Amino acid sequence: LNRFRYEGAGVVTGNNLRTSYLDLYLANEGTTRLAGNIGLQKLEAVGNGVTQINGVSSRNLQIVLKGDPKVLISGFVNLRQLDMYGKGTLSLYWIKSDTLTIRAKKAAKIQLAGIVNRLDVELWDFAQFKGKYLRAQRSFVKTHDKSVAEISAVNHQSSLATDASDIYYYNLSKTRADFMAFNGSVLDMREWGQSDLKDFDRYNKQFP
Amino acid sequence: IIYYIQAVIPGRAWLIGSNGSTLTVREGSKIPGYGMVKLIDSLQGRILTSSGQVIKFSQ
Amino acid sequence: MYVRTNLTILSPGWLASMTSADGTHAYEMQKSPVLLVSWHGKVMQLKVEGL
Amino acid sequence: MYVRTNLTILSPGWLASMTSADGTHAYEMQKSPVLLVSWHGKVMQLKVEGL
Amino acid sequence: VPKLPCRVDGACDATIIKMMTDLNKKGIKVASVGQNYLISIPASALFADQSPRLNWASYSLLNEIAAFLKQFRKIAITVTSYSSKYVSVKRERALTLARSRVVSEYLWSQGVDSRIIFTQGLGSDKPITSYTLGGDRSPNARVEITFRRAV
Amino acid sequence: VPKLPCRVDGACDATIIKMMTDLNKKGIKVASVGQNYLISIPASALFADQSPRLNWASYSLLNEIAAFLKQFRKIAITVTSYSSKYVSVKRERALTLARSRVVSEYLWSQGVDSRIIFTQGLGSDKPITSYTLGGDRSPNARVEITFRRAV
Amino acid sequence: MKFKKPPINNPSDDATIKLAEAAVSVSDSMLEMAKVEKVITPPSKDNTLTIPNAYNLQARASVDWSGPIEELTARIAKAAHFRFRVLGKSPSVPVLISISTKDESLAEILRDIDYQAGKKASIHVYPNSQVVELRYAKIY
Amino acid sequence: KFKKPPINNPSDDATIKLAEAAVSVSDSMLEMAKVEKVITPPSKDNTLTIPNAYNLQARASVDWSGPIEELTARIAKAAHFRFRVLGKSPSVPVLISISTKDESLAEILRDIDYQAGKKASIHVYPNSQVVELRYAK
Amino acid sequence: GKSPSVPVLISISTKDESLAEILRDIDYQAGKKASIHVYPNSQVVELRYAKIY
Amino acid sequence: CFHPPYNNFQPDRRAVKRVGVDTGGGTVGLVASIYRDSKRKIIRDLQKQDIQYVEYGDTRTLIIPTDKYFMFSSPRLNEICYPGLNNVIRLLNFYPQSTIYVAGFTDNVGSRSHKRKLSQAQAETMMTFLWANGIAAKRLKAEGYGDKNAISDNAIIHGSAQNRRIEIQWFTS
Amino acid sequence: KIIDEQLNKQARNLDAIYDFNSLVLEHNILPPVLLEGRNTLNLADAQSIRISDRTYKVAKQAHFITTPPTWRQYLW
Repeated sequence: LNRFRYEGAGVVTGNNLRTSYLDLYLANEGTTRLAGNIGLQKLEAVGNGVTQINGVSSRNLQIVLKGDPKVLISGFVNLRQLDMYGKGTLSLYWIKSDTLTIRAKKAAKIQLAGIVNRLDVELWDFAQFKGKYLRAQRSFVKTHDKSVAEISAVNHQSSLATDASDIYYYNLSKTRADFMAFNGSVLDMREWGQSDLKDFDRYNKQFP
Repeated sequence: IIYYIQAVIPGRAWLIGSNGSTLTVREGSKIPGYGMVKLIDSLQGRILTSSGQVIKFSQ
Repeated sequence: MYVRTNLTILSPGWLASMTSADGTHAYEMQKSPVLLVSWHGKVMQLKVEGL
Repeated sequence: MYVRTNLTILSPGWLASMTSADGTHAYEMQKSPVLLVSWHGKVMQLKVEGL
Repeated sequence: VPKLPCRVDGACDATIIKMMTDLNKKGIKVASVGQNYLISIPASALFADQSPRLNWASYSLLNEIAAFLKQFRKIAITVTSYSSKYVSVKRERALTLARSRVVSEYLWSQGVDSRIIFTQGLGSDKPITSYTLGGDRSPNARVEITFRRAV
Repeated sequence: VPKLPCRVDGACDATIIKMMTDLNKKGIKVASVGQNYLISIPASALFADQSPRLNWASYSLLNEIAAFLKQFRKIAITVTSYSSKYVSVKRERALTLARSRVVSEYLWSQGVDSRIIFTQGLGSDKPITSYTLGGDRSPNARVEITFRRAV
Repeated sequence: MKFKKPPINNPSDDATIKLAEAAVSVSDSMLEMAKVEKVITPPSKDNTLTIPNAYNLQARASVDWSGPIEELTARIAKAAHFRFRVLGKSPSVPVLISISTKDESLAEILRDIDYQAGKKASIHVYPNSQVVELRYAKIY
Repeated sequence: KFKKPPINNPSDDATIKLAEAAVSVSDSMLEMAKVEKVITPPSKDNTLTIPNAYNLQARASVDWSGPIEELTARIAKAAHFRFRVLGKSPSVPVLISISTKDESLAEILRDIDYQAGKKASIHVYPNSQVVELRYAK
Repeated sequence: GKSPSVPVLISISTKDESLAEILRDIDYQAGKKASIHVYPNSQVVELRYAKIY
Repeated sequence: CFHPPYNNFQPDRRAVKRVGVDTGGGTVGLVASIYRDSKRKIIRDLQKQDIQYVEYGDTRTLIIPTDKYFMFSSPRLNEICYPGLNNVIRLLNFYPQSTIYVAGFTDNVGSRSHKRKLSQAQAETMMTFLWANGIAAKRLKAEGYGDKNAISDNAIIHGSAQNRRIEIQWFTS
Repeated sequence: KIIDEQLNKQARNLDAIYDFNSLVLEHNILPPVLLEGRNTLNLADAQSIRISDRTYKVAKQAHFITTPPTWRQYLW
């Protein structure tokens, strides 16, 4: 119950599996629905697949993809690192981890939500990353040309944009630090109508 | 006994009590000390229950 | 000293004050060479001789 | 002689003394041209003119 | 009269007219009607492309117009910014608000005398030209400073 | 005012500068930050091999040290002795304490206008260099003299 | 080889030095009395229920005013495009407010104005009707 | 190319200390005022509401000082409303003074009740088209 | 205790002994107006004034 | 060709401009370049600026005056000191393995919590600025202390100007 | 002349620190003046020593004003 590999137009739908760790390899339309309380660490998808996993009870994970799969995962894990150099799309429910390191190169659309102490984001081009519904104490953001980033840091925020890129801070953290090199843009993008929205202080004030 | 939000998805919310007890809550359920959850607003950090209480983040 | 203006007087501490319908102010105060006035959110000094 | 300082005085013997909330001292004594104080365990003399 | 200044502090109306002429030949809209005054500057000489980064060479022109505004006597100034339509409404509103905030803060750092500086931005709410084919090069992207002359 | 002193007795900041430059050319480290100054001397210029004893040539160096040390109104002088890891903890602690005691007694014998001398030795508990190949030739085996300038 | 230390300022003034050396003790005394009044005072509420924020109140300003109240809040309301309202009788002695701030929003500018009013004056707002309502307090 | 620093910069240590001291004492005074000020809850703050009758939206200019009685009565006549008073007028009449150029009768009556305070109250009935003055004994 | 308005004055001029003997000489010259205690496991050095008047 | 606002965080070119204006002798230009970008020349330039450099043991520290290099009571860094900041990055390029500690201190006057907050903000701003010049975040740690260890007396004016400062330490291995 | 120029050079911060206006009591009353004292010792003569720990003394009684004062009439 530790090995799972499927290639070549495979549709697997199942639930109610208890395990400690199993390794998954998927390719060529693995229509994979897994609705058990499944703990795992290593998943690989070659490309052109859709996968729904409902229920994850594990405490370590390290996934890296190459083609374009589409995954929706319910549960929580300590995600360690993530790299993408293709056509990556990703959505995740909950993460209560410690440190995150995200690298995106070619084309990326990532929606994550959870609680992280400290994270680093590197976006090169055509990367839309959301930190909506995701809170951090230490935020480090490096954005290059044509990148889109959402950051919801709580305590300390640090960001640099090179050119032609958009950064939106959805919450005022206790410490703010932003820089723009050529045409990078850092903006608040808030409703301006919240009945109990806090204002700036002496320490939080920065002037772009 | 009091509760505070951790992270709000559209449809479900994460709660932590005063004792450290965790909770994942749907749009409609039952919570002791607050009653029945009536609306999950994910645009702002507010959720309203049947008893008339709104959960914010601690500071 | 008797004085008429439409400003606010600050320095000496006056004894009696009157105000018109139109906000014109009159003060009875002591003799003094100079006056302090809040004009429009600005602080100003006034010089009076002939005491 | 009325003196205000925060040091400590040794020689003549003051008639009265007062200490602030921060510890500044004030001493009441007789007339003398000289004084003898202590700085940090080190003795020092002190000169008073214009008696 | 030895103790009373005959004029206001270090002023020259010939210099006022001369600097107005230089700004008008430079390409800055100067408006004087009644006793109220308006100054309009295109944003393409001010910022980067859709971004609140300030060009270093523009600090000289900002210093010069700050000297001109110091040369008058006033009470309150409204400064606003307008732009094109790029992604949203809120993005444009926040961009104009931030740009107005930055230029107002630098102006207050400069030695202009005032009691009130009012900051707001709208983005692409109030158009000024039917022709809108340009981007940041389009002249409807602008900054405006309005005031009424004191006394 | 001619009856009053003009400066401190025997004080010349040019002479202080000159002897400080000479000492840093000699290689004894002089550090200045705020009002607390540090003087670092390698033990090889003063003591013999694992020795609580000095050569005769060290007295001229300590004499010029005292000549510089007259030039400050201070209160407390702290002297720490650090050594190389040789036999135990006991031998290093005792040797460092003996070296600090000897230099403290000669320093008090010289007429430095001080109030208190605090001496201690630590052996090799806190070095300042990971490169620990040498014996008494090691740079971290040294004597450090710290004080705070007082007004 | 020539030795330096970092802070190299302009030549100072003894008068400024003496004013500073008074000011530090004044600030210390004010600080300790503030903390003991804070600990002896049980606070109840904040002014958010009295005056919330609203949209179009997010426009900001920086001010340095040292006079009466009425002209200042009139300029505030005309920026706000809100209708003015005044309640109570004007006092003989003017209520004098001096605020020297730096780039704050309209809502909290008005909020700390109402805090520095004291017992004499009070501010209410109504965003549903866009009404700013000042009220003198009926004393004596 | 060029840019000046702010002109009144604290370029001296004494000036620096003065500015930060001013910041500290102003912040402490703000704290003292914030813990000092007593406010009222907006749930049960006693003030006149807006009865929003259609005849109550007229505008006028009125300057008047003196007793509330005939002022309220002639205001009610201008509003075509019946008027009544329950309570006793004491030995000292309750005296106010209104000097306004353009505001409506609703907020006029609201300010009237505000200056009345504890002594008397104004109630509006738009069902039975009446306005009444209630004294307090 | 509290320091009396008359100060306590101590003259010490010694040479090169341990801090224990230093403090013992200190309390001996203090005498009947002040005293010294040391709690070593608590690492506390303490003086106490005389409870008189 | 250069931009004073940090050159858009780009690794600066100076030697090509030097050899161009010296060829407009190339050998004299390059020996002048190696004389002008040498480490002792860099420290001499930092000495011409108001920055203190201390090298003792294997540790090296830099001392920055906040009043000289900042707007008053602000996390906003002053921009006029950009030759000093570019020289700071040029010197910091020489230690690509050592971890960096950065800390900040102020004077005594004010709320203790407030001055600790201001020091924390100042330290985080400085460490963010050097993080923007291509240094990995694993080598960093920031700290805003209060006034718990002062190199100068606070009650004296010039010492009070001295003690409020930014310290930067680094190890070697 | 020099010290008057230097005094008025920083006029706004003086009003910032000497906020009499916040200190004015609620009925347009200047609050009174109190003086503290600690560790009082008096030697009147021989056979006589009188000590106290702390003391307080009123200097100026509270009274009305029309305007709160400023630093100018104390300092200019």
